[PDB]
Amino acid sequence: KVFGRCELAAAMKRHGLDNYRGYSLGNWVCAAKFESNFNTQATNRNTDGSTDYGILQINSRWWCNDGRTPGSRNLCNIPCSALLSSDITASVNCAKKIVSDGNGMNAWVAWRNRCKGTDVQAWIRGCRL
Repeated sequence: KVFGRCELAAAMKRHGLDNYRGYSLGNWVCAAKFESNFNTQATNRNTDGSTDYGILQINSRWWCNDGRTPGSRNLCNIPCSALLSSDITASVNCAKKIVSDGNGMNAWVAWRNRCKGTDVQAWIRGCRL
């Protein structure tokens, strides 16, 4: 599924991401825009044997199990295929876990490169929440 901006914002709000560990909702929407273009099915297959999965491009070395990645930790305790669902809950639950496991949003390169220091409130402006 390819989400709309405001639709994704509302779904993320319902799942408790606004102000999760001090990150406002617009940060999360921005991260999804630049990681995946809002596409729940996005994959990126890396040359190191890992793959980034879903709307938040969560990587298979530390976070989910795809069976094919060396050094797998599976810290979200999920198959990576769960991150490719139209429902965002598994991605949100794992994203929370990433921050809880002592990462900031710096875990997402696209956030650090394309959202950090920008007006992220723009990404929820005009939306019904």
